[PDB]
Amino acid sequence: AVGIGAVFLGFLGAAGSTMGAASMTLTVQARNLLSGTVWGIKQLQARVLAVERYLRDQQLLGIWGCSGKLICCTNVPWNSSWSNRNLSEIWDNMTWLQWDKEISNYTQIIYGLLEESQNQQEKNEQDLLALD
Amino acid sequence: AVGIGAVFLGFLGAAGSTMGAASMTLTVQARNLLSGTVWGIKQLQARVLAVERYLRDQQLLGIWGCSGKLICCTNVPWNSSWSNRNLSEIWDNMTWLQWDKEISNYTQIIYGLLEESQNQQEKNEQDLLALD
Amino acid sequence: AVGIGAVFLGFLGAAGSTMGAASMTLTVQARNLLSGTVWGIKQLQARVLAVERYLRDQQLLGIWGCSGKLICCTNVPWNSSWSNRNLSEIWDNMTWLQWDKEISNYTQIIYGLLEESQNQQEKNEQDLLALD
Amino acid sequence: ENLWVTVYYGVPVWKEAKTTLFCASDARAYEKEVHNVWATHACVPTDPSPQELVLGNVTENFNMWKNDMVDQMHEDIISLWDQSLKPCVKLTPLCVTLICSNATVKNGTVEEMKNCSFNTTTEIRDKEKKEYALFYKPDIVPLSETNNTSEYRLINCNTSACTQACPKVTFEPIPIHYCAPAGYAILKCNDETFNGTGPCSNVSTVQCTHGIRPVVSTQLLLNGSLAEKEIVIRSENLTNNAKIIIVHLHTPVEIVCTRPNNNTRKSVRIGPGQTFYATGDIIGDIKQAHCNISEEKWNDTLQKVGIELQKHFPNKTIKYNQSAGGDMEITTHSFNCGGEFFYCNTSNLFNGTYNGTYISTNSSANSTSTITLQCRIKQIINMWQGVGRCMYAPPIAGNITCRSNITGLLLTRDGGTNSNETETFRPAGGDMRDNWRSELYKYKVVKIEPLGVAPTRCKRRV
Amino acid sequence: CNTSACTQACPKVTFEPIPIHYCAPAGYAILKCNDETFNGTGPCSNVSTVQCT
Amino acid sequence: VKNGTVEEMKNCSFNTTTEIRDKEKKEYALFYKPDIVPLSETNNTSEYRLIN
Ligand SMILES: *[C@@H]1O[C@H](CO)[C@@H](O[C@@H]2O[C@H](CO)[C@@H](O[C@@H]3O[C@H](CO)[C@@H](O)[C@H](O)[C@@H]3O)[C@H](O)[C@H]2NC(C)=O)[C@H](O)[C@H]1NC(C)=O
Repeated sequence: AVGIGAVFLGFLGAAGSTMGAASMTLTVQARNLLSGTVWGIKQLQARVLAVERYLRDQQLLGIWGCSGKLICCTNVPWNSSWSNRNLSEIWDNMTWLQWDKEISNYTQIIYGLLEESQNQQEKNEQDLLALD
Repeated sequence: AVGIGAVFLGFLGAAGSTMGAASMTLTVQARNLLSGTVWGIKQLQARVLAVERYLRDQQLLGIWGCSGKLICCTNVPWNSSWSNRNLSEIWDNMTWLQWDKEISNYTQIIYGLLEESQNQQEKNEQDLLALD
Repeated sequence: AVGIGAVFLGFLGAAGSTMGAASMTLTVQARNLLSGTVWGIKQLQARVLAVERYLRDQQLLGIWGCSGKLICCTNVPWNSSWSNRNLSEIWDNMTWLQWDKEISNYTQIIYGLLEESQNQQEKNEQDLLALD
Repeated sequence: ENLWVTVYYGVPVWKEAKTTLFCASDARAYEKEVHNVWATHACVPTDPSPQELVLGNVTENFNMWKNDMVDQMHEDIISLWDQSLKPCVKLTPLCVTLICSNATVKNGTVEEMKNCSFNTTTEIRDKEKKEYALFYKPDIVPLSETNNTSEYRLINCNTSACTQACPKVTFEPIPIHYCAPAGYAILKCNDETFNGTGPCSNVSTVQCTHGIRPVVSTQLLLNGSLAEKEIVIRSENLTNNAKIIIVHLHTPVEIVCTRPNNNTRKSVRIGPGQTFYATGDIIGDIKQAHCNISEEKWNDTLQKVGIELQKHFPNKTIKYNQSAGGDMEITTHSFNCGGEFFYCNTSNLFNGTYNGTYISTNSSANSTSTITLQCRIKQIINMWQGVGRCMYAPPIAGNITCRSNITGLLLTRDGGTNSNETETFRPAGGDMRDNWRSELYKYKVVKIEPLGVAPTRCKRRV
Repeated sequence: CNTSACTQACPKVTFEPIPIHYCAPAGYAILKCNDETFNGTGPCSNVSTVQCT
Repeated sequence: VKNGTVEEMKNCSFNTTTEIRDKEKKEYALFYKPDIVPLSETNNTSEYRLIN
């Protein structure tokens, strides 16, 4: 089963396979993102690219409000025009590599909808805690 | 309303306005803090310094115990001598830019009080979970 | 008491003392992990090392599933062969500097067990939220 | 009840490791111009914080001879040095045939120099003029197999050509604070009885080190740090005759050196604008450059180093002997003084002995009675290997003095014979690693391992 | 030659005053005075923000 | 040496600035023919230049 425990799938071993299996073992794609040691100025620049791009990816995952932040649900509706495809088709049949080609046309809107919804939730939760 | 949804206020569009409105749209001041690409050693230092200063600001927000970490309440009481000003005056009338001039005289004490209180809460929560 | 409040133990003041006290004041060992300013290429290489190593330590602590991320419990049982030592002996009598020598032979297995258990918990929690 | 692995972050744990340290210096150096002195430009301003906090319950093993940080400092100094002499004038029109005149003044213990006249390319690059300048004898070599005793060459040009040190930078041993980068820390031994290796059972932690002196000195250690309570001896393995033995003193032995010769700085122009500085006339009487040490204090310090050598060689008296001989820069006490670089014949110092019982200097006949060392001086300096291996130190116009403190000795045990009761030690410490190794003896860098896992009675709520 | 050695400008580079935008690094911003009446010092009571000049 | 399929080189003698910067000596070294070009329009078949 995909719940290997002693997961060994390297950098990208979940690629190509069905999204139902790739939903597990996300950590190997996340854990590996930082590595390397120094040579000169050029590969020092290469080293900073990993750091800065990773922290950018964490900015996006942070202002969207994830808790246990490598999977989190959201309150923004899936406007069906974004996929117009069945849930079972997306998760069981398709793969993440192919799914990138579908949603990538529309990501920049979702990346702000999640932001504003999370900020709304933050203020509302502070208000509820004050009322409590 | 300040709940724009498609927020467009750039780097600092909430500056000057009342703190009641600037309490929302905090994300644009937070999202924009990483960017740029390389020219030589001199500006590569600028690129690295932005990342380091951000991570420092995250150290402070992390050891203080914020969950949903761009707004979080704390258990440290507001010793009134820090402001001696009404809550409604602070939030409705004043602005963040002006509020900096008030609290900045005393920030270094709060930055340790939150630290020790959060660590106290961490141990107490582990103890309660053990007793449960 | 170790709940000093105005904690002043510098970088490492808890080292050597009993782990019962060093369980408190973890923040000073965590807060101090970023600092320094410019001297050319060599010090810049030193500076990037600090940021990258800190972010690595945050990767490990994040994929393991901690909430309030400087102490967290886990669901992975302590296979007793890792220590074969009493809990009171570990926490009261002994110190962290010595405990490094015991567990360091076996850390790399735990660092993956926590990973897989956390990802399992994430998927199970999403499933439970869906069923709710 | 069952135990589950619980992870702690912010955890005090160490690994001794290699790291790139900062360079830090005091604030008073930063109002000056660029690289005057280098600490103003190539190092960060320091901060006294944090305090020298003490980790009372700790025990940690320290080392000097497997220590990486002394080698890292050596590399830092060499690389900075190449960076410092890069913009200065490259010379190379000085290797023209120097015609050096004889003199009717009687030779002897006066350190007579050679008045050498030579052709230079003036500011008109394709035109020349005759110019004269006085060079010390060690700077000068007879020309070639096409022998003429009146014609000479600089000691370089049998070697990679040499570069003058710009007068805009001065080579004072400015204190340098080395600091571990963020995420690392430095552990400082608090026990004064540390003997070079093994556990210091009482340690302190600092982010920045003492204001280490980057001092250039061969046979004696100049302006260095001092031990808190007792004279100390340090060596990787005293069994070996080849390994250097460092001695570190409780109180300093004052040393004063000087040029009584009153040089005048000549300003020769070499090609496009850049100037070459050289010694002009000796405006004054010719006199011997030398060094001085208070004789009774040196005797006391040497006999006390005798008692400390007896702790490792109990059944023997200690004899001190002349230096090793051979190369001038190795056998002599070479050190920096004000801009000039002295080379002293220390055979007059290391000539006494310890009888196994202290010989009283009290009551003192005259505390200002001095032992004198007569020192050569070089301008062309072959400082190090792989640094470009050359400096021309320009002459500075005055009868200079560099009154300073001795705080350590670099001896070496001679070859044994007959298991003799009096087996001897010679000054032979050549490498400049040992100077900083004698001063960085308290310190080791630790890599923080802030992520530890331990058991306790709690499992994650689900 | 009453001065340090001097160097020719290579014809492969031309010294046109090309426009240069100075930009603050990430985490900093440049505030731009919007009031045309600014006299070199003192408060601009109307300001705009730009990452590049 | 007789020409042919033997790849004979040219024995070139030239003045060098010795260790003494403003003194010179005649020195000889053999260079392959592709490294060597005849001098200039001030033509002399016995005088040559490096191909740089
Ligand atoms: C060049 O040589 C002259 C002597 O020919 C130096 O001047 C003399 O220096 C001595 C230093 O010992 C002065 O004596 C006294 O020294 C004591 C230290 O014990 C100090 O406390 C006194 O206040 C005083 O300075 C002496 O007065 C002075 N002048 C003469 C005429 O002897 C001169 O210092 C040398 N050049 C340089 C740059 O040092």
